[PDB]
Amino acid sequence: MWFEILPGIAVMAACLFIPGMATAHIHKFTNGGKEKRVAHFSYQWNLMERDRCISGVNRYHVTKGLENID
Amino acid sequence: TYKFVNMREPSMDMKSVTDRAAQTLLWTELVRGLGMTLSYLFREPATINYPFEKGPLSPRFRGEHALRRYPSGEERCIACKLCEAVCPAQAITIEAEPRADGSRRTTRYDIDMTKCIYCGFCQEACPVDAIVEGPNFEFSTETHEELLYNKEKLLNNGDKWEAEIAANIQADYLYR
Amino acid sequence: SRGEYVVAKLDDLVNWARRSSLWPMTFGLACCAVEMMHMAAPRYDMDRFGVVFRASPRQSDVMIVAGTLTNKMAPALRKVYDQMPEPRYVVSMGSCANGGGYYHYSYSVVRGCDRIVPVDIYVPGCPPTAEALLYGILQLQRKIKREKRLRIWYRR
Amino acid sequence: MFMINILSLIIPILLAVAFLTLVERKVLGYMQLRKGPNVVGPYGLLQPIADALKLFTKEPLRPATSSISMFIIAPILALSLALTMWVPLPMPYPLINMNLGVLFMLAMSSLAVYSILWSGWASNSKYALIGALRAVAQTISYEVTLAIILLSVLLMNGSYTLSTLITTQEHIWMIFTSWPLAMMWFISTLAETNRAPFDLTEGESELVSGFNVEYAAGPFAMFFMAEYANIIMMNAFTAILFLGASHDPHTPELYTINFVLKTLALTITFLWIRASYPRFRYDQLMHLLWKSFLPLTLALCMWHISLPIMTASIPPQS
Amino acid sequence: ELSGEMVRKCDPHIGLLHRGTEKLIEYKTYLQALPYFDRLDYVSMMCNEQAYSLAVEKLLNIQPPPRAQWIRVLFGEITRLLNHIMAVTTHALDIGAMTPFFWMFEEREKMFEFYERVSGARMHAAYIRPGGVHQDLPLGLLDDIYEFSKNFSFRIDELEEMLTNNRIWRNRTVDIGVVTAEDALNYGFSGVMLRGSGIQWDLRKTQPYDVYDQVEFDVPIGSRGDCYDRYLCRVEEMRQSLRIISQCLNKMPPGEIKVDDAKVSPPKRAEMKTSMESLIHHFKLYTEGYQVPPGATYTAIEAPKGEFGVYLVSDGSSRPYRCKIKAPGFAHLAGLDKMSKGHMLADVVAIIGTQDIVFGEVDR
Amino acid sequence: MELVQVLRRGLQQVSGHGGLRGYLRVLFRANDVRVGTLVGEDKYGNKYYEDNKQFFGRHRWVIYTTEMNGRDTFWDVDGSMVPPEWHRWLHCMTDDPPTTKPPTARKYIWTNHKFNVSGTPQQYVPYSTTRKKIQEWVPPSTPY
Amino acid sequence: MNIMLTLLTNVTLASLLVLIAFWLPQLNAYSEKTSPFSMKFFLVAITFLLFDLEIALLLPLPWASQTNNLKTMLTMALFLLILLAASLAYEWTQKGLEWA
Ligand code: SF4
Ligand code: SF4
Repeated sequence: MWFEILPGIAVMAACLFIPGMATAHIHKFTNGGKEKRVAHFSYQWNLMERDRCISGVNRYHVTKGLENID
Repeated sequence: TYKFVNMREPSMDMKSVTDRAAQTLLWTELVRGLGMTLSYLFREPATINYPFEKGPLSPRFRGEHALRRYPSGEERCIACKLCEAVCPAQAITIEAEPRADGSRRTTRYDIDMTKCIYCGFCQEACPVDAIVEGPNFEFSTETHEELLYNKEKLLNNGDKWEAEIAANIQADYLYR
Repeated sequence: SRGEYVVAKLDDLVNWARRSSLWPMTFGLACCAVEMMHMAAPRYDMDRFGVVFRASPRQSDVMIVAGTLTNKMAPALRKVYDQMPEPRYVVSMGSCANGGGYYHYSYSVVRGCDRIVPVDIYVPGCPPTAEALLYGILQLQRKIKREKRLRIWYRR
Repeated sequence: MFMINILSLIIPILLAVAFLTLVERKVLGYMQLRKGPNVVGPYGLLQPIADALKLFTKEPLRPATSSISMFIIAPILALSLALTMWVPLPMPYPLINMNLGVLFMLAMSSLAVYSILWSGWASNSKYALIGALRAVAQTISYEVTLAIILLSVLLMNGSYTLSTLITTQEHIWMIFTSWPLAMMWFISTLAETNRAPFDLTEGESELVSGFNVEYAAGPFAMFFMAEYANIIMMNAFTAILFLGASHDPHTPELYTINFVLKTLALTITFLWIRASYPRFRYDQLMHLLWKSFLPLTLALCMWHISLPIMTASIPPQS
Repeated sequence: ELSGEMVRKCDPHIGLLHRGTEKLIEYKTYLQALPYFDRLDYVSMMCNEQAYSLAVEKLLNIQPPPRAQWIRVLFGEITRLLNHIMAVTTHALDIGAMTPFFWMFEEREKMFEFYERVSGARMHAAYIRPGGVHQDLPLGLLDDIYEFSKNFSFRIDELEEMLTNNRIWRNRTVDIGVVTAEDALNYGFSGVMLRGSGIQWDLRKTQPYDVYDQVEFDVPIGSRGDCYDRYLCRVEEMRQSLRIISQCLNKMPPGEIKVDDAKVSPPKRAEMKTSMESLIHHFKLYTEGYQVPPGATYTAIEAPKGEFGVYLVSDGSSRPYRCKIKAPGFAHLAGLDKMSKGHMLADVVAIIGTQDIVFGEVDR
Repeated sequence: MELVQVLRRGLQQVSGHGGLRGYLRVLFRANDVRVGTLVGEDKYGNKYYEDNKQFFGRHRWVIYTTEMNGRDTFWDVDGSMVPPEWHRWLHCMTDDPPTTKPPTARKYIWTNHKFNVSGTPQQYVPYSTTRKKIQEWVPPSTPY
Repeated sequence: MNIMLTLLTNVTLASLLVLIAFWLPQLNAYSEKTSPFSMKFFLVAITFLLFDLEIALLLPLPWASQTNNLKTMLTMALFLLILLAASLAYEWTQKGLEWA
């Protein structure tokens, strides 16, 4: 009956779910377990560039904390 | 004696005007139609699982013609040609000669299923219940020539379907 | 041979694709169109089998000649058949379309649609019951299943 | 890995389109007391494969004989733009994060009409050319309201950035704020996607097949895929714009599930509408937009400009 | 001829389904000629059979038995329900509704089952014949008809819910195909086409043919003469047909189903097999047929698509000399051009739908 | 709740068809996984089931045999495979199954039902059943 | 480079499908198959253009709401919207909106 429609909807649901989960996890993998930083304004990009210089491995997601000080 | 469809005047009171304005702006009637379709979605479908499930038929069904025999095995048809006369599409061609036993039998009985209209005549005319449209309906063919039946084909159909045909005639012979 | 095996499996695949998705064209001249619609009706719904009515001859795969084919209508029927892409199959429904039926001796009736276009499956009846039409369509599907196009190509 | 992300966006969307076809068929059947395709595979799951293979193996007719370059570009443009419009959508993190992704999607939708425009013309037929013209008018007519309604609702977002829509609707759906705009926007999506009751373009009952009457086998399949991909994408845009979803930053899966379910609901609504209502007459279609909708959209745009000022609810720009 | 989407000139070309029916009738006996009338209007077969039966009976000066007449009126109303279902649902399909098609075609399948039970043919049966009806109703059929009719009202109500008050549906039909009452009368329109314009004429009341004088029903009358009013009339006529069906179910008489005259109606099988007179008459009836007294008549009935008439002239032989069929769709398709003026293509589709035209009737 | 009951009924359907393998078998062959009372089985192997609870038109159904008349019918099944005795029960022409009410036994009746043979070497070929009408003169064999 | 990559990939994929659908199935062996009125209603299209211009003029409004002279901004925004409404009303009343 009407439940027979459900399997196609479920396959479509999985297919639609795949890209969002893929994007989230790819961002996590590329940005070191943190969300990809969002730079909608030049100040945020300047912060990202400063982090890249500070990291020393030329990767912004690498974060240097109080340990680098003194 | 007569009824007026339409011919109704809407009320002009503020409540009725507000209701109709709501219907126009808020799409109420469209929502009602949508709800009807939704209910039909949740209703059980009427499809039968052909070929595993077959549509109902009555004993008087008119399908593939089938020449029948007597219980002794002698072919019932007695070359009366009454069927050829009533045939409204002249799909029946009958030729007869006295057979060796001396009985009046048909040397040729051809029913062109490509010209026949499945009227049910002949079945109601044959004085000896010879040609009787059988219950079979799924006898489609891949070539035109297969549908030009011969007396041998009709007798084979009768032999094949006699078990059902006799029962159907028994069911309906009192109504006739 | 391995090549024969690959060819046979590919032909099975293409035949299955063609028979599963049979798109008849919305072509009904006379009474048998009513029984055709009843086949499309919920009881014997053709869409379960992959049979979907598509108006465009260019987007259609099977032509069901449901009705009496008159001399005036015959050239149009031939034209619509020709504009239909291949593989194309023709199913003749009704005594009128098969051989002229009730109007076989009419001056204005083509005595069978086989004279105008080739016919693959003939569905007897006047009108053929919708179940008979569905049976004819399934017989056409089996006929497609038996096709050996790629096998014959490999054998040459 | 960015190419991997592109493929992950593209291929599943195409598979979703393929199975959306089956879903449509079964839903329409059940609302018509019928059963959808079920012979081909368990519960009909293999029907789209059969349909695609049958289409591809079918004869490639082409009596266009005019600007074959255009006759080939039109399917390419349609499919490419349908795939591209999915890119900026945040689900919840967008593939490409644009400050103006909304205007990007509007521009891509406007461009996608050229696919119908060229296909019908390069076909060089009667129904094809006139049907293509009717298409231009339809999409063009509703593009106006689409933009106005979109601007009116984003006045609360504070930007054209799609991602911030999640933040704006964190506490409540924007449908509660702008349901009249939501209704008009939904009808607008229906018109833009050329779906019933506005399926005038193809318009099988009136025009044999419309702009795709001279397109067969694969190019017709690409037009079908573009159409259905546009349907899913527009419903996803509706879901993001109005039916916002909770997003936990640490677990994006919850938002992704909620968003996918809402988009599925809206697509099922599209099929439901296709089943219920008959088709609007070409003339009535335009009458409903320029004379009936366009006004109310202007009034609501004035209101949605005025409300943040008089309620001191101007959203933050960033 | 279309300027833009406006129809400047609408010219109907017919004969694509002309099968020379009237010519072929001359070469057949009356009983052989009966099956053609089933084919003439495929949606309303039994009504055409009844019209031909009335013509041959009137020329024959023979009267059908009362039970045959009540069976005829019952199946005439069943046929009217079928025809209206097809007309309203296919009109809706052509303008894009599409769902009521399947909804009501399930009921059509059930009514076809009733046809099959009486005659053995789902459609194009030979049930109604000169002199009455071929076979009596199989036991248990009437109660099944009761079961069907008691629920058909909900189905037609659901159809109204889908279409009657829908804004789109009204916009497609509220004022298209307007016909003046005098223009409708002059152009030869009949049935709803007349009643939609507001003229009050139903042959079932004005000139009752079989037992319609003994049944109570209301003729639906429209007020603006448009497609929407015709839609309303068709739906109401269906409701009144359901009422007539209830009445006929309640008061079906007992007795014979064909005239007790073996020179016109064939004798019963047992009688033809046991009595010499019955066999002689059976032989002559199924070979030569019954001679009709010479004369001519035009007998008209309120067929579901309008007035259906047969101008039957007899030369005293067993085969009619001339048989002219008046198809209600002929005049409607003729006036299609007048109706279409000032309208667009889609409106032309709607007008074609409103004139319930079956081209078997038009072409003959 | 009734939903749990429906799920358990689905599990009962899985069990009743002989397990998961039989469930998949009937699902792929017939597209229907209902379990019904087995009324009987013809000689050819077709099994006939009845479920009066289902609405009219689905209360009776047949599972076609995998092999009939030397043809593999696991996937290719046809309506003609139904023998005439069970045909009337299947198509609702009678309410009594052939097992309950056997058909009358006659010598001429076929003992093995043949399905539609079109497209096969067994296909019927039309031919005239009458002998030559005009007989020609036979010339004499002597030179003169 | 990300947006350029996306554009390239999508275009190439669609064009690849068009190739596999215009040439790949064209190999399959077959045989021979043989084989405007001046729209004055285009005025609607022209009016769309002049309305699309106002559409463009209205897009900056979300950032326009961030100014300190909100009074002037609101007055000018409503001025543009009222002029658009006046244009629509004029075309409506002068039967200029003669669609189809
Ligand atoms: S059913 Fe066919 S064969 Fe029999 S009398 Fe009628 S037309 Fe002739
Ligand atoms: S075969 Fe019978 S039902 Fe079919 S078109 Fe001819 S007369 Fe009509």
